[PDB]
Amino acid sequence: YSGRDSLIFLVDASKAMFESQSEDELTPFDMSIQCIQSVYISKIISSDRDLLAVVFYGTEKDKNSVNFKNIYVLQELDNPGAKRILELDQFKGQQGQKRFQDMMGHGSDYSLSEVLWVCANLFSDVQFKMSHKRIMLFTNEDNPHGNDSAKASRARTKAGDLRDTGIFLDLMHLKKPGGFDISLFYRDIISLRVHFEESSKLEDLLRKVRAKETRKRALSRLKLKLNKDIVISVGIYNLVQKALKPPPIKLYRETNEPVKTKTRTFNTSTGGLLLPSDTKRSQIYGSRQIILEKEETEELKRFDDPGLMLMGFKPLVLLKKHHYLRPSLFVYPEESLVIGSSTLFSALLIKCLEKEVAALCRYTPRRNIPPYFVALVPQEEELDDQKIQVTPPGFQLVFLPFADDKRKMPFTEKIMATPEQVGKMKAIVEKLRFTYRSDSFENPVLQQHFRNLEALALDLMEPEQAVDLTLPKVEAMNKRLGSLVDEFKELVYPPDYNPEG
Amino acid sequence: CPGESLINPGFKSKKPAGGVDFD
Amino acid sequence: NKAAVVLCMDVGFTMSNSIPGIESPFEQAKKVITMFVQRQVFAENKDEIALVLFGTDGTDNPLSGGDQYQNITVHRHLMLPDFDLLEDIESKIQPGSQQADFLDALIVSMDVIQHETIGKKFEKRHIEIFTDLSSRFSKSQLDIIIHSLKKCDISLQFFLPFSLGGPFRLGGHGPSFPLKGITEQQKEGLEIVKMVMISLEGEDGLDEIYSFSESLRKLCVFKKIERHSIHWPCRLTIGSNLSIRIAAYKSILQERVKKTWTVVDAKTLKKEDIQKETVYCLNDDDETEVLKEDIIQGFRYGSDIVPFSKVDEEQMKYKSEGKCFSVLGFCKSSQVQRRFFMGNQVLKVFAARDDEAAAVALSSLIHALDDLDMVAIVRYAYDKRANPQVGVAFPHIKHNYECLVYVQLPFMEDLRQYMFSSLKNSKKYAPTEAQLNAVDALIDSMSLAKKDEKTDTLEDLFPTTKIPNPRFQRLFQCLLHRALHPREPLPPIQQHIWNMLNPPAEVTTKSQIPLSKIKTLFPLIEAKK
Amino acid sequence: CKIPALDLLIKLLQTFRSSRLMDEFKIGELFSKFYGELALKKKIPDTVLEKVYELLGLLGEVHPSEMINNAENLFRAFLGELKTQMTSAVREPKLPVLAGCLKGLSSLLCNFTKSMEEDPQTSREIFNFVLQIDLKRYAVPSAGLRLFALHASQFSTCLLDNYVSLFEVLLKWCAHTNVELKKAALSALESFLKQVSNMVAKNAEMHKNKLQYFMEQFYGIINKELSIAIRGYGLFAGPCKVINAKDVDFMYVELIQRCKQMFLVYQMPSFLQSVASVLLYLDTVPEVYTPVLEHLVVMQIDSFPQYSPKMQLVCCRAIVKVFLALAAKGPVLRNCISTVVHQG
Amino acid sequence: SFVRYKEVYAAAAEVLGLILRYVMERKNILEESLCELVAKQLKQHQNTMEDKFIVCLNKVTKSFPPLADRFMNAVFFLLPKFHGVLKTLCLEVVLCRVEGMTELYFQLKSKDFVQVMRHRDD
Amino acid sequence: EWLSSLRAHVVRTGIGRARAELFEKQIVQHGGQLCPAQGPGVTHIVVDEGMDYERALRLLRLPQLPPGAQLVKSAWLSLCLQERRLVDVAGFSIFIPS
Amino acid sequence: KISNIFEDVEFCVMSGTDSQPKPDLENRIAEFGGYIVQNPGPDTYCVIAGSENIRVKNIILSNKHDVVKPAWLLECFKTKSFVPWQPRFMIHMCPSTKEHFAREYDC
DNA sequence: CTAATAAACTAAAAACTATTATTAT
DNA sequence: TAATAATAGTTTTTAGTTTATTGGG
Repeated sequence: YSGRDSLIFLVDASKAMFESQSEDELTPFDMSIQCIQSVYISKIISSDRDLLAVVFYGTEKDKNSVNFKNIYVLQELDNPGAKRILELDQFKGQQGQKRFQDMMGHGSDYSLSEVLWVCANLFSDVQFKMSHKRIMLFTNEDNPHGNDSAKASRARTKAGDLRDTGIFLDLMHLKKPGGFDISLFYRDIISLRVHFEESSKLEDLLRKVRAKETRKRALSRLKLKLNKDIVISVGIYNLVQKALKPPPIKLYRETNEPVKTKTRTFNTSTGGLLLPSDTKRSQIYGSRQIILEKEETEELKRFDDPGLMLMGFKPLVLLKKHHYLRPSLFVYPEESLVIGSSTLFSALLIKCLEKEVAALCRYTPRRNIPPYFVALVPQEEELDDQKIQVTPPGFQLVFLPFADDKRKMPFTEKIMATPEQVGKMKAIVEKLRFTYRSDSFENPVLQQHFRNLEALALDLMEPEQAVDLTLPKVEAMNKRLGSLVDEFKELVYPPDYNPEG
Repeated sequence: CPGESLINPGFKSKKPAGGVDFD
Repeated sequence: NKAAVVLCMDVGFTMSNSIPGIESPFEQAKKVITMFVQRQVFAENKDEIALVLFGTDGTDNPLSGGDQYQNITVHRHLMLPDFDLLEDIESKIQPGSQQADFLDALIVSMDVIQHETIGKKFEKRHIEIFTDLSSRFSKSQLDIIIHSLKKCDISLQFFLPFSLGGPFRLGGHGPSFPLKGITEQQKEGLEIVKMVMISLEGEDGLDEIYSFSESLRKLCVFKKIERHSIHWPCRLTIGSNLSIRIAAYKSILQERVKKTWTVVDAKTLKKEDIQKETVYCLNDDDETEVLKEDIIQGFRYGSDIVPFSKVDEEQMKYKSEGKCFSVLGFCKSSQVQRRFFMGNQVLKVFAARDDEAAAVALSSLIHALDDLDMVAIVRYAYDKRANPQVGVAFPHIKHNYECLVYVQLPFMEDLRQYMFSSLKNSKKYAPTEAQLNAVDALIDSMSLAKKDEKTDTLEDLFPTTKIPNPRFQRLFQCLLHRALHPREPLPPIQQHIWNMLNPPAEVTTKSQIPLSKIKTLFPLIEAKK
Repeated sequence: CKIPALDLLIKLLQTFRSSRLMDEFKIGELFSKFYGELALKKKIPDTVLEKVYELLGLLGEVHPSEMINNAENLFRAFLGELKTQMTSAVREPKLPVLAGCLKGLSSLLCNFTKSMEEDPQTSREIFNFVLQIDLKRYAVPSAGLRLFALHASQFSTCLLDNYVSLFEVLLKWCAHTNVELKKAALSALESFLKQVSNMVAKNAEMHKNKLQYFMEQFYGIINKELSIAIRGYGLFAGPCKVINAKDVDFMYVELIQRCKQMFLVYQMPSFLQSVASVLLYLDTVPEVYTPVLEHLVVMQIDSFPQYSPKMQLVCCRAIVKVFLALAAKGPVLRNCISTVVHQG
Repeated sequence: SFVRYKEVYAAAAEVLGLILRYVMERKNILEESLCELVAKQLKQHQNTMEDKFIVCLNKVTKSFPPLADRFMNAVFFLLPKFHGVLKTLCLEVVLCRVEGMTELYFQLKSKDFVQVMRHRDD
Repeated sequence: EWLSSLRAHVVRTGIGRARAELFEKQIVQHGGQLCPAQGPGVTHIVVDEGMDYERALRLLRLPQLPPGAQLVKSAWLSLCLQERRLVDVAGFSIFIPS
Repeated sequence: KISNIFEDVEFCVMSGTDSQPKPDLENRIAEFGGYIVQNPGPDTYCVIAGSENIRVKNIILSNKHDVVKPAWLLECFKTKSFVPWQPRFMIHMCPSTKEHFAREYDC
């Protein structure tokens, strides 16, 4: 696949970024600092597996192996850590910029070619499977080296060199009272409005993002058989996985090192250490308990080899949609072991969509596991406005209950109500209709777990408030309806019966 | 690329959770 | 609670006759009763069982009076069954040499049920009868049996070797008995049992009657003794001024066995000698022992693990507020999709019991939702301990009532995304038209439903929702095999398990030719595993 | 626990091989710690880290009562792990080194603690008998055959069954790649034939096995495997002494005739060990062949060059064997030895 | 382009290098179009795995040094990525830069040649 | 009461707490009365398998081993527990460097 | 050690970042021979507190310990003495310390 | 007069690289 | 005499307990 990712961030040392046209507004230096801390913590929450670095230039001091002047690296390409967050945090604020100007140089001339060279060098200094390129920059000046046209020439030459070596750059607008005026030196050396302002994609960086976004990984490599010998390469995925809190990392009291776990069984009467062979599975049914060993217990659990065998075809309407047992799975055709299976997949999906019939198929996920009966639900490929898929093509995996899985229900009868009341809450729902969207409902409880986690990690002054969305805005609905609720209470309920006991 | 996570290559951009907007 | 259930079986030779080509009703009845007995025993429910057997070579009945009540032997009264009853079932149940009428055995069974119900609370009474109906009998006490049933209201379920209405399958999809194999006595007994069960219950009672082969395929044998699980008494919430007390029930759940395997010594054979323990020691500082209270959790934050306690978390975590359960928003049913239906279990919510006003209000809500094709998103919290959940509920009207079913819904953190290729553009995998027609023919020969004649309904060759888990059956088979004989290796997956597990071979034979058609029309190669 | 465990394990192995008789003062306690951590239920360590199994085998020590008492617990643990793993039809036939682990284990342990007085004997015997491909590596087969070669004496008294199956399986193992597999198969052959020779020496109904195997193989000979059968034919004369004592010097006469036939390669040492064995059996010798005997042995001595050290040591062992065999008849002894040393 | 067995694309690399080095026996260069053609067919579908990139550049520059002109920066990028004979191959490819000594000393400062040449292999 | 002739000592270090208390109650029930190791009258010292003489000395803050106290492992006492009579400490004694 | 008073009384050295850094405090404590920990314990009689944040809130709600300002520790360091406990370097305190202060006047 | 049970919890197995013995001569 | 083919080693689900948490009677 695509392995680790690298994101590199560049900010010039000059007094322009320490100053603003309006002192109420942030300095470019300070807003860049707070934005980079925000994206660092967002990445730590989201996809901490990748690699990040911090480097500065234009200072009165330099830190790099190449010893290019005023070129000062701060954090090399590493997975982000809380120490990095705090050591970039103290430099925020007015006092932060003051102490930065004190202990760190600020404001000098340099070359873009040399900073490009050293950043490419430190990118090369990583021995990990690289996935993508992201070398951010932050400047309010579009012509930093137009004084020497040779410097511009070598800068665009080195930009061509990076784009030849599979490196990709990106530019961030910074506020300019005279307008940043892109295309003066860019859109040709890099890969619209003059942008007096700066917010072009920083607003997407400032918003808090909390997820895990598991990368592209096959759930299981599976081989499908129709009757006895039709071999098909199929790949199973899931569009949804239950998100859980990360496991606690058990560790020592004082030193807080992670203590290893030792588990053992020993005799009581003898007192000596037991052995794994002596362990026997035991259950007590009736008077005579049952003596057993584990290996034959999973052998009894072992029924059939993994595979999907077609058990027939049933129209999609015959199944009752309320029958679910698990988050639905999704299969995709494969051509790894079997060649031409995708042609079969296309033909069968076309024919089944024409005939709107499900495909019942016995399911065996893993060896020595009980088999199961699943029906194949076809799914089309739906594009968005920009022709980007929103509904993936392929087949959904629905799970049908057994006889025992259907819990018995207490007897319930059919009771009718006046159609006047029916129209009444038809009006009620029409008052409060909206459209569901899947990208607006998170688990704020996990969000608060994380919130407390960075609050303790970075010693944040307050436990960050979880912006819950599960609570209804009851006042709004009550305002919208008002005198209709008591109308329902009089229409249906007797005017002496409280809903409580 | 527009419509993709600028913070995450190979992933789409996600709009912040909004909740509800009744009609 | 306790159910006073007794099983009555003939010990005659008519069903014990060796039927050529088809398992005899004696063997089918033995298989079904063995299944029921092992299920009940390994469930260890508080329902007792008595042994009533007519047609026995001996005669031991509480109401024996000569000629009538003859060939009836009773061994054990209504006590909890044990492995002795299992070994008698597999050993003492043999082809007999005596014939009688089942009415006397039913009379003595109801007599002992009435006698032994004093001194113990019984939830209900039950009895099931296994007869081949191939024996001459007098229709004397059947009406008296019905009258006694009217004054006792005992649950009855009937099962016969012959089908109520091909390939040889046990419990699968085929004729349980040919329509010509039944004799005149079999038809007479069929009519008698039909009219008796009509008098008792009716058409639903006729549905309660099943076949010997297909009784294992369904839980309707256990339908009489089923007990629903616990429920959720709470209150529906709409804004603040509207609320309905509700009693939610778990409709569908992936049930799991309560009993798990323990660990015993190879010689002591008890948990007492066994003492598992866990040790924590400072691995860094030369395995220095760490106290179980001098131990802390942690979490990997960034490229490091941050130290963190437990009690501090729970005193700074999010706090829910009891068993809140409140509706959130209103959306069309078309917006939601099947693949997003989350939550392991399926919940059926209903109002407080016998709250007529609440029932009428919710019924009007149901009708409005159905006419509007409307659903509503609801946030759910089981209690203050549970993490609150969200989801949607929809109304479902059956022929007898209307049901509300709630399903949990995911979050963005739950959502997973991936880039998939456009198969339409995949010119390298575009099938030929003749191959497509062959695929269509294979589907038609493999389709499991044909539009029913004279009825708008669609037939179902595969009623799979009423098939229980065969894994439990194999577990219990191997369990009894070990219990009886802890010497020899375990039995394999017996063929009849496949017989009610596999599809009928008719659709398979229909699809055989198109199977060859597509496997020839579609070239393909495979790599080594 | 990774590659460090691997090369640490070979540290311990070679240290046991080299350092002996002195460094044993502080070795039992560490053995007990390894046995303890084996009993840990946390089976995280890889399917290669368990080679501590055969590293349990200690042979540089006198093995005092400590691991002598531990040995029974050791053995039951080993058989449990074996019966867990090596079952090829229990859906987990994954033994990359596990069988070899148990092999080196049993080779280094069963040297001095076994007895022909239990059903455990036939249990581990048939568990060896279970020993289908290893992609021309065959570590497990070579392991098992080396174990059999080294402990056929302790596998005796119950190999009376399935001898024919052993015959063809060893014959087919004698023809693959991985020359170590062939030499292990050979050593297994000599060990097995020695055991069956002892058995038929103490047998009474050996004639069944005789007619079923030995004359059949000898007549079926009519390269290296042929010479293996030459060894077997030369040495199985126990029952011939037991029954049909005339057949002893009979087959002696035909085998020395074949010696003349081949007289006028790498076949001579087989004939040498054969005549050594049969003269050990023989009591009365046809003296007309004794000048032929000395002539052929001195010609064999002349053939000592153009040999690798393998058949060099083989033929030197053979000449020692024949010299021991001829020592029974004192006058024949002195005369033949004088003639052969003078001529040589 | 096919990479299954080393000999196929190895022989392809050696023959392409010899053709480039001896097109009309050096008396002219008019197949330059094919030279950027082969450079393309290399860099596309080879600048993403680079496993055979080093060996194929080796076997083409053994005869024709000047083809690296599109690839100095590319080979500099991949220098601190190997440990074995791969490092030796990239070093000798750099050695084939017998013409372009515009600036190499700082590149090798950046790539830390010195620990590489600490490594013992002739 | 066959263990009533034993005045031994149990060490928490190297011995599981449940194991340690089980050994304590077993020895007390059979008459064996424990005594401090650094004190006199120590028949045996209950330590783990991999205990070292100097390591034990620095663990118990003993410049020298107590008189009559044998640095024995739990295997021997567990053994005596299942076959209900005493065994010699041979195979359970940890070497003492001079 | 050199102090001979830093022995016993487990010190929870985790909040000393008012103006001074963290490490120097515990280095000087170890030079004086004092206990080191960064979490509450049964032997932890006192817990130092520099900056005030959510851990102070937790120890307030979970009243297992008190709040000790680093001024007392600095006084102990410079004077080589055990400065007593008086309500100037307390913010949060245990109830038992509350009746200890009831000995003084009330609190 | 004594319960499913939601959450927490550890366990177990697949997936994806992942170099590393391994035959030919 | 010197190659390439099996091939373990980290995430990551997921079942398998376990529990501590209610009202049942």
